[PDB]
Amino acid sequence: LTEELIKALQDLENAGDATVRQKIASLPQEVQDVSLLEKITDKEAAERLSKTVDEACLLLAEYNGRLAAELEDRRQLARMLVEYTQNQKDVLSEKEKKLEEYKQKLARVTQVRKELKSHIQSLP
Amino acid sequence: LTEELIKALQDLENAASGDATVRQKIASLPQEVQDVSLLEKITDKEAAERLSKTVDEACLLLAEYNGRLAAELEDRRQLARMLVEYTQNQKDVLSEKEKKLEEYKQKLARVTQVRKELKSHIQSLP
Repeated sequence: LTEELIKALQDLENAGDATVRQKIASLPQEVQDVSLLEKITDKEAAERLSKTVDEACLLLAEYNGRLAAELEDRRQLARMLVEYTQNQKDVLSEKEKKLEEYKQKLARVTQVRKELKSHIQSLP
Repeated sequence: LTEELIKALQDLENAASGDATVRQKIASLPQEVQDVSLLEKITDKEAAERLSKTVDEACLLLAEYNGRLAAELEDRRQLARMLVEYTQNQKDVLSEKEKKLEEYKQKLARVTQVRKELKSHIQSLP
């Protein structure tokens, strides 16, 4: 459970992103603004933009998939954290109860130690 | 933050085996170290001295364990706080990332619109 929660936290940390984002950011506005198509008046220009558009579709699809998967991992971690927190609360209150019991036990043993110091004087 | 939460979880985990073992040692103490009404059964000094040695060991074991356990409760309350804080931070990060994904889905939909329209525009060209 603890081992599982650690693996999840490490994985998420290790899942580059910034590089793919920068690649997408560097796309020119002509790939996403259909009002600019009127500037295309020959097939050479159309073909240049078409290549750029194709790359953009691949980059965004790959990246959107990656991001969506990370959200899923985060929702899963969130569920694991809530469950682990509820279990720790229960363990904590159990241990609080136990510490009181052991303090009482030590006080009884101390009472025996004290009373034995006196009892031993009455013996041969 | 994540690195800190991991260190805390590992540390706390490491204590637990040592804990159960010390608790078993305390459980094996005999009734005579904790029940003063039974002292009446001690009728010579040799028996008294044997019990006195055992009682001293018990006092040391319980005192050391009670100090250990109190420190562990502190560590657990701290971990509990760290978990609540980390959970709240993950909720915030999650909603930020949800927003960003919507923006990139919208961007892809625009690019798809351009692609479609360019395929058609190309047919009108010489």
